[PDB]
Amino acid sequence: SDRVYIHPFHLVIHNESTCEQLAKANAGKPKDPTFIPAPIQAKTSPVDEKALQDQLVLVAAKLDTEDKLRAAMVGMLANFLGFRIYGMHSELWGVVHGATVLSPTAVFGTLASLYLGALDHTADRLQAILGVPWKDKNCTSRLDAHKVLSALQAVQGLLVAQGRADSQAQLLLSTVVGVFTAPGLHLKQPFVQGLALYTPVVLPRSLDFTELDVAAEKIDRFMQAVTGWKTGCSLMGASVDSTLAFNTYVHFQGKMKGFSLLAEPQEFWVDNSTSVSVPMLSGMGTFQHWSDIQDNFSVTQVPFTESACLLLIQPHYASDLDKVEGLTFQQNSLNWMKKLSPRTIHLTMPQLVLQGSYDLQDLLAQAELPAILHTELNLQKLSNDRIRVGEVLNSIFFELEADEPEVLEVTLNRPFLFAVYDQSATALHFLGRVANPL
Repeated sequence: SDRVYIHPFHLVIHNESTCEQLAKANAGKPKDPTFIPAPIQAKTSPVDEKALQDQLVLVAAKLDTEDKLRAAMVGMLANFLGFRIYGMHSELWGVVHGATVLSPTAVFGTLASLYLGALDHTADRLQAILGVPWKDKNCTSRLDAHKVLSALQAVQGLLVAQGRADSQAQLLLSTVVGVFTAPGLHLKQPFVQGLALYTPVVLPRSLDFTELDVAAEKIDRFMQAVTGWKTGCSLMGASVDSTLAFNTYVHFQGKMKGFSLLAEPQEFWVDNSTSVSVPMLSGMGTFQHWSDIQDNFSVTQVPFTESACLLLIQPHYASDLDKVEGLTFQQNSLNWMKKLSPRTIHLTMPQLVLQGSYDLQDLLAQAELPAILHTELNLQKLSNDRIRVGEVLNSIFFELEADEPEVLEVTLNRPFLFAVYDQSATALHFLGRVANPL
């Protein structure tokens, strides 16, 4: 049958036949096997990043044509959630931790993973927050987490692809989900298998939250040891009386062929008066670029196998970004910006190597007000014992690199906007602003 009214997102929701299996397991007779995670003092081996991406490309390879549409679908949901989140109205950067850049796909995922640990009401709220509407309070109408999570795994493999390239594409996307519970918090098994679908690197490990100072310093010492990249602090703004700490950690590598790091700095102006000593990346090549004269716009790119594309949004005047940048989180327009007009361009931009943390509960509020919904009792499917979340953090480590008759000298001397986007998963993995490198 076909009942895809209300919303067109028919792939991410539950099916009756899939719910018939859930109906069998719905009985109370099978009790789930909980487990306490070990302390972080335990010697945990670091993440083999090669081994990770080689597994993600396999996931992308061994993937149905139906799954590709699902990956595209969950991509758009992540897009719309990111544009929804701009309902803060230029307060997104107000969450001032590290460089101003957020990951719509990571946000969606971290939010979708909390959905696993959610009963009625709480799951029924996150359902909406994620973006998929519902009706009737039925099983058929409810969002499927296991599908959404493994679909969102796919979108990562779709980004780091190099299908026609074959050789090392040079772009990397690591995503390690820390789930730090309190001492004696027996977190459930099937939830953790759900997280496994979203990312292979799922690291649940216990911690003493009564001492926030001691927890925060050790939580950084653990992750930076396990991951191998400096994250912009951790456990910031977490309460003393807390237990759970669901922190997603992402790392983006983005090598651009036909580029080189300069020993001599060109310097930049964060504003007309002030100047900053900063590195650069010169670029020679015929890319696609077209400037909208209606709202005064201009955007160039430096594709990663077309599939993935780094779009650099340049404000034509560069006087008022907040107004122009608003049109870079504007619903269907940012995606439909796709004239594909090629031109000879001399690309010139600062060398980007910055961290960035942001708590989802601070990132989302009022319109969705999850901060309240998070400290609400209803979780269960994750929480055996009492859960009171201190922070649900998304930390990114965005990194750009180089591999050695007429033109357009496109320099980014003043602040600009950017966003990496995947065509194959119709999903923008990152969006951010650059005031100054520091």
